Amino acid sequence: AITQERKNQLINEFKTHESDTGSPEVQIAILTDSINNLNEHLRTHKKDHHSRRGLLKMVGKRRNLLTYLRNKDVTRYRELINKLGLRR
Amino acid sequence: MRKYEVMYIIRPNIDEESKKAVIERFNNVLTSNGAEITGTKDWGKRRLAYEINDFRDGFYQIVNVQSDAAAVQEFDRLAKISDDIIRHIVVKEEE
Amino acid sequence: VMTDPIADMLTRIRNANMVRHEKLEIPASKLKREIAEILKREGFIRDVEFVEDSKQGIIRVFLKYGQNNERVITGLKRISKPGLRVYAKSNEVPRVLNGLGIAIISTSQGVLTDKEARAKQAGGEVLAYVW
Amino acid sequence: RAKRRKVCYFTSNGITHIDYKDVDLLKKFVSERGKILPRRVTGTNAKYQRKLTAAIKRARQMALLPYVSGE
Amino acid sequence: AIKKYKPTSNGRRGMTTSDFAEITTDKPEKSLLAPLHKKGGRNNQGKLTVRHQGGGHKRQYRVIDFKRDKDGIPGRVATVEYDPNRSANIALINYADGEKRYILAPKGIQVGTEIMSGPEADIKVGNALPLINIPVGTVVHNIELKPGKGGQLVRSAGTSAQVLGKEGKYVLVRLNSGEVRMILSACRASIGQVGNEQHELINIGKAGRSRWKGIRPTVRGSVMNPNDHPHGGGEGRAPIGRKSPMSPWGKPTLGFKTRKKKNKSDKFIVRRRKN
RNA sequence: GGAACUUGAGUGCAGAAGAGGAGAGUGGAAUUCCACGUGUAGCGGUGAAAUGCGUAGAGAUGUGGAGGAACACCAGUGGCGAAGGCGACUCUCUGGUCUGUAACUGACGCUGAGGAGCGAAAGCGUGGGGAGCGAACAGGAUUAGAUACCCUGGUAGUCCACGCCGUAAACGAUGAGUGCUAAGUGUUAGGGGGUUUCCGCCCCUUAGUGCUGCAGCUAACGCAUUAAGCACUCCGCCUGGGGAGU
Repeated sequence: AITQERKNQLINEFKTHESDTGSPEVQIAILTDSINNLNEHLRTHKKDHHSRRGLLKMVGKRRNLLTYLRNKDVTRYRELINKLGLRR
Repeated sequence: MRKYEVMYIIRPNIDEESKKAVIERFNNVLTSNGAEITGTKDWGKRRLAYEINDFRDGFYQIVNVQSDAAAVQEFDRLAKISDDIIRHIVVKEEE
Repeated sequence: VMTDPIADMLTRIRNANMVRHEKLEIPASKLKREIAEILKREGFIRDVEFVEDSKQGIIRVFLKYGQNNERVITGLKRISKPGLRVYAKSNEVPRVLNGLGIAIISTSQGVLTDKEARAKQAGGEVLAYVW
Repeated sequence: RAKRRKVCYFTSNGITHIDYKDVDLLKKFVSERGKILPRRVTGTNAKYQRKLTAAIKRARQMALLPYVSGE
Repeated sequence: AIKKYKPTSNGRRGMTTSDFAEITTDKPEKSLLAPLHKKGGRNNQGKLTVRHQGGGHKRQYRVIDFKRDKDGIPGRVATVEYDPNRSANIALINYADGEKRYILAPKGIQVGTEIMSGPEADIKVGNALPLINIPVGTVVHNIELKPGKGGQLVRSAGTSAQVLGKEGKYVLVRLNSGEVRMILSACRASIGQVGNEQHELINIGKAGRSRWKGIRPTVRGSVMNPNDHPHGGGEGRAPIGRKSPMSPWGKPTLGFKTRKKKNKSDKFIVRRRKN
């Protein structure tokens, strides 16, 4: 969906703060989970062109956010992409 | 998991014992699917504005269950195999 | 998308002249308040007063109006624009609308009128012309 | 200007109905022609009328109401 | 799937072969192997009743009980194997008895799935239950004409059949190409159309693969000498001037019915020739 | 370049609806065909007719069966979607939009050649389907001629599955983003309040969308908080007609 409990688990693991609801960390994390589920959804049906373009938009989002994260703190960025295993 | 309301028709002409057989069967399937009971009612015999296969009237029956989410997918074909049942529909509960 | 607050304030004051409302609000910046002070010196506008609220803003500007109707300014334009840099040597600066008009030219000494700029002999970016 | 005759009479004693389990009120919605009444008479907002539309379609799936009859 | 070959040679230009994805094990069980001497199409008298047969690759029969006479005993699909004898793939199935019998394989079957041969068995694919218990309109394969005789109907790959409805005697069935017969209600049948539907799409692509089939070449009739064929003679590509296109045997072939007008099966033919 | 801020923007919490996308199942009415019952000389079609169907019993009517396609009425300058476009119902997975106190991130934004994807209808390739409709075509009429408009038929196509093709008056003939600029009268979904338990009335505030109109713009027609108004940012495009989108 993803289910609400998985979100509550996914957020707390990556927060830099006790109440860090925002942050590029948690944002790129939740968006990553959405990218994974939507990607598997694309794998289930190749005819989903709207889900595909929406996935492209979300890829634009992840690319912009990770780009700015590269623009800010490279250490947190490399630690994060190493934590996720994403980005080339 | 989510709530589900389900209606189905059993044959008006069926013997009460055979009706007990198909109802215990539908219940055994419904519990085999993990669909926990929430509530139920018996509309029973009612006249029809139009016949389905041929019958001029039918026995409505309904159930309300907390369940998957996966179970209805198996429940449908098993609701199709029986000649004794006429129709069945599973609507999500979001009043 | 809010590409330039100053040109935005200029379309604010021009539209304000078009609608003849007594006053209008603009977001704060020292760059804005300085040139607004320059207009306050030129007297085309009656008064300007800032009102603090977190964080930036909000200046309130009061348009001046003539005793015998007529718009106080017959024209206003920002020759400077993003995607087209402009520069002006101190002797090269035009005297727009001859003696009536005044340039608004930001310099190293700060924003200056074309007369004061000619006196200081200081060149700089030409922010806008008002006449 | 402005008021509609026989407007609503539903929100006044609603709401959240039915979604389709009832048969009496749906018997009220049906016309002699067997079709759902127009908003000009029913008085409902378009969203309520459309949720009512899908609801009555569900009722037709339940065969609780006629699909077509005499006029 | 179909693996297209790159035209490395003239025989590669069109040849295609099936994916063989269904196949699991390289070799058949030894217990059910049977000999297949190639008659070559000759009569026991030694004369060739059938033209252009034999010369093909050697083949070895796998025992297959289409009859499925046992019932009430659950089975399991252990393996699937290639069948040279026919287009349909074979899928081995292990009975709970420990008995093993190769069986015709409908598409979409999975390894290890349970299969009951009894009347009480589920509609689920691979099961075979009597027509009386079959719901109307479900696809059925390997239909027997009479019980205990085996299912001569719908054995080839990709073929299917459907029930139009049923009486006590007899159940209706849609045979392939739309023909219909009142098959006996007591008679057994197996739900689910046969797999390997892609076999029709396969392209041989060369004369050499045909030799392995082995489909021997057939001479065109006009080319043949007039004594040998009715359309023979003439001075080079003789026109089919003679009335009514003909087989080398005297019966006409184009549009001429070969049916016996009087037959025991004629009563069963509710429908014929839909084209 | 360093250090900060939340208003741009994103995320979250609490809600809101939508013919949004794809998959699977299901629905009833009607057209058509078949089978039988009923009953008899017309039926059908046009401006008029004729081709056509029908005593081998049609048309009509009653009943049953088969198959395909489309979703009436609800339906509403309604809604969703980037456009193209999406209108029966159910379920499965899933994209996007809007509102509201307000938590967090603290400019992380906009546009965008090349490039990539989607992209009506028609068409092409392969395998199925084909009830009706229907290019080509056949026949009958119309006319001086009728390779048409009309009628009776009817193939490809229209339908599905896997691909290609990437053209449309693909229009709002108005690129995308943002700020500001009299108003009015409806609707589409939200939010707050001023009496009332509620019903319901009134006022305000967001976004979608219809019309009328102030300023302003205009070759004129008209546009007009959905500018074609006043400004900003970026991309696409125009330079007389024919020859030639050759």
